[PDB]
Amino acid sequence: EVQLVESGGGLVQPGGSLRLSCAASGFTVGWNYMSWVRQAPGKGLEWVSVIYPGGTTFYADSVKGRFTISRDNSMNTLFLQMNSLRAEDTAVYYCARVLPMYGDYLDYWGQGTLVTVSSASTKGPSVFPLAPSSKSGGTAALGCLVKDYFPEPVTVSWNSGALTSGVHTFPAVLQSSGLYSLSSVVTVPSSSLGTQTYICNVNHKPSNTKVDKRVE
Amino acid sequence: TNLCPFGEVFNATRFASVYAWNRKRISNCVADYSVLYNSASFSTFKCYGVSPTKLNDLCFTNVYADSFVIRGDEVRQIAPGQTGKIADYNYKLPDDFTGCVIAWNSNNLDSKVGGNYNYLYRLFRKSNLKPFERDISTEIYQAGSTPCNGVEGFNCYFPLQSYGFQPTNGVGYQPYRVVVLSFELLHAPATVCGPK
Amino acid sequence: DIVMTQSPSSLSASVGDRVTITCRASQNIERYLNWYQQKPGKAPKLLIYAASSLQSGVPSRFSGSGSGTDFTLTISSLQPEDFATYYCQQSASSTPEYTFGQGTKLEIKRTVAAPSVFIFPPSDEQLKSGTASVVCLLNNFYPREAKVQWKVDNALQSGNSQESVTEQDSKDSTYSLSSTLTLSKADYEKHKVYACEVTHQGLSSPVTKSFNRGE
Repeated sequence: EVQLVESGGGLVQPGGSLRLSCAASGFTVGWNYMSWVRQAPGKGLEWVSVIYPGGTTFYADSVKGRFTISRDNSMNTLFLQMNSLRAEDTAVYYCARVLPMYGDYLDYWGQGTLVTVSSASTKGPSVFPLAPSSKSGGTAALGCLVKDYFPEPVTVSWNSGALTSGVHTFPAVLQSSGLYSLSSVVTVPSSSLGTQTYICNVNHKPSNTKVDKRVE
Repeated sequence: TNLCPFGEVFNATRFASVYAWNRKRISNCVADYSVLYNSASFSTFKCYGVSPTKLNDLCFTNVYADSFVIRGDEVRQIAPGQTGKIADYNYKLPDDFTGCVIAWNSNNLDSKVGGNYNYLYRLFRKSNLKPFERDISTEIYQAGSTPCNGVEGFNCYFPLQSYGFQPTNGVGYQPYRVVVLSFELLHAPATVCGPK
Repeated sequence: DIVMTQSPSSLSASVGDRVTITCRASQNIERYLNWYQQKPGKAPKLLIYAASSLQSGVPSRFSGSGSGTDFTLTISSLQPEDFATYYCQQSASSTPEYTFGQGTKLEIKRTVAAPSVFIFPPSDEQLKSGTASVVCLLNNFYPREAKVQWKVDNALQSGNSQESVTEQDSKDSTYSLSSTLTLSKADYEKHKVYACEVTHQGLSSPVTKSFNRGE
């Protein structure tokens, strides 16, 4: 099996630096064409960089002189070192294996890590229960409100991943505060509110806030 | 009386694939670069170290004519300090390169309807080529952790790819023939000189 | 650098339909064009390489064609999990200068479905922090256009609520909406009844969910 796992993303001050890592399993990064691709929030894909098996590097003109791509073979990991980050560099960054046989195409992608650059501070979220009231029919909704955090993202699972049916975790919205808040709900047969125990696991790793809150 | 065989290299019915680039050693003759210096056929003629003016008044103990075919939009990779799949895994010029890179479009010679897939280039190699190194290996390139045992498949790829020159192609994807004249001289007696 | 323009920029189609997306290049790129699919919050997946060759493990209903400047990605029978954004990407240059189109978002058309409406009063835990957030939930509806009006003692609220919409569910092609109305705890305690009134195509008449502060 093959996979690429990105990490190192988070909050960086304008002009600051950050090193993104992409750990590979299956292919060995040393012998492959590798690339970094970024995607600004809500907009399209933009090529960032590429490294050849022989060590040769290529960079998009947006990022030349500021980003450098490198490799560790022992760790089997790709690295993207970013310096003097600008506001426009805020994006999801994917690593991808590139194949050169029919032009270059990207056959396996990493699953993104979000880089947010702004002059604000990281903030840990407060997670409150959205408890179902008694009359709130045949189905009952319950959830967690994850409020006043920065930056994105926060990861919410239910019963540490054991509950995935009916789960809706909404895109975060930025408040007038400049802080993010977000809702994660799930609907259930209301008999199930006597059966199951419902714990929402919220994790915000820019803060390393990890909260498991059962609701009702 | 003995002239050097520049027609054999330039006017050859074939060129080699870039990964198997051909090299002719040129020894003990008088080479006039007159025909080449002023000629209407070439679309690239860049000289490093030597100036192409003086070419017919300077000399070297040997000269090497390197012949191959690539596509036009990679001809600028045939130059010192450049990078790319051709410069890295097929034909590398040194940084102290003293010589001339000559290139011309050959669409009516090396393209053919339905495509000519006889011209290959190496697209997979563990390390970059050293200057003037030639790699003819055709062993399956291992891209994963499991060995290939000579079988292609996922993460086990044939290291060469055909160009597929078709005459309808754009000019950047058309076949260009390239002759690299390497002027080598040491303190052995100079054996290749010009009309003087 | 070469510009890739995708057409259309958004598209809606029914399960089983034939769907075609076009990619046009500012210059000739021969067949150095690839097609990728990206579902929300997931990694882009390679569908087509070399204009017309299908990546292994991708259903046969995906296929691509074209050459030079114009290319088309077609799905012969659309299915609910194909809701996504599709990108074409060119690899014409010998040196890496890849560019992508700006994506075509493919949404599923389905039957109208009325939302299930729920209301959540502010947590007591948030109320010992001096703030109150009332959440109104619209669950599993279509189309995406829904109307949520907050009323606090029948007074329409404006500017103190925000809404978030999920992307189309990959099984039943529905949407869901979360609306948060935030007040000071002081101005929370000033009123009695809080209601969210939802208007949607699938609802005969607006549906209001209400609660009284402190039950």
